[PDB]
Amino acid sequence: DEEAEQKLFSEKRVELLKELSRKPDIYERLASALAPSIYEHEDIKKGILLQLFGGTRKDFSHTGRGKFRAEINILLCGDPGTSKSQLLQYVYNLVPRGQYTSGKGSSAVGLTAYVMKDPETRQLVLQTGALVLSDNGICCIDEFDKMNESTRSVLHEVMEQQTLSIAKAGIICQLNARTSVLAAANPIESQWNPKKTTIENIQLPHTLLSRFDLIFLMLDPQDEAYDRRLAHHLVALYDMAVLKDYIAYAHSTIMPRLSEEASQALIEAYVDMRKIGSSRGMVSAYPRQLESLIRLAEAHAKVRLSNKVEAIDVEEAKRLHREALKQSATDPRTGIVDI
DNA sequence: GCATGCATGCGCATGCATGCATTATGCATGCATGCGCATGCATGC
Repeated sequence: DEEAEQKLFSEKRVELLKELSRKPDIYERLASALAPSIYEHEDIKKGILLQLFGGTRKDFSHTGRGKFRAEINILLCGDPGTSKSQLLQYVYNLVPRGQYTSGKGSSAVGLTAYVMKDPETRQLVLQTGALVLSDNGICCIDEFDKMNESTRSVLHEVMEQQTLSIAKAGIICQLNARTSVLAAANPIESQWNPKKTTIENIQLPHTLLSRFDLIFLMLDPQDEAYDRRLAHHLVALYDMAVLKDYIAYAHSTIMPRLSEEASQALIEAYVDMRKIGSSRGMVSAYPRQLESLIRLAEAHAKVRLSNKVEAIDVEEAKRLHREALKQSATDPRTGIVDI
């Protein structure tokens, strides 16, 4: 509501933020300022920040293609003994229009919309569910494995078309569900067994997996430095307004666009990804990953307060995509992660 | 003693306060049950 009005009278703050944006490390600083009480996992926080900024909402109605998903969906797969749940809680508590669902607790009709009748008046034909209330917001799904196929059928259309179609007795309608999904998942054995491959560990259909922009495979390296740092931080546990204003300004004042250099970099990244993901055992690549790269590049361009996407943004997006899946350490011909 | 006056007396009409006779039809509410819906339990393979 406030973004659609010219209430940025604070020219002092505008100048301060525009000067901050020109500093080189501000990106990392934002990743540092997103969560003070959270650990060394900077890549996860960077991904969440890029999710917050979001891609450009282009208009393609004249093309006839339909709506194009401009938002970011992220998945975190790992053992229960990690901090993904705390990240979901923080994102729920930080962003307005946030919703949180957990496992089998929700049903297919609980999402989207359901038929009702008023207890005070005669009728109220339809009532919105969890996903529609999350329109233009964030939905955090936990225990994604336990969800039945009936709800995943709904998620299939929600995650791509940004719309819902409901056809029941005397009720035919289309609704907008422009949400962004943060999903959490566990290994089938509740352990990341290294003998089994990544796909066998996750056990999800490839159609559902392909739509996630970023996948974070949380793994335990058992490094001594990690143990010391985490122990010291956790025992020692015993400007937000500036960040808010900067995020709002960037989110409401700049439209990213890219030149031919970014185009060719994206095409090269796509063919390289297809070459790498061809081998069985690892998660294969699909054309939607190209669009995911485009969205991440546009978000990174928004971070720098730039209307022009540079090759730096595309390279950073490629770096994040490569590092999230741990494809560097993973054995390309056996599908087993190594250290 | 007879002639006259006359206060008493009786029967049928109207006027006026009380009293007497008359009298089914239309609309609303709770019990029984169909029809659409979502959850949930049980049963295979």
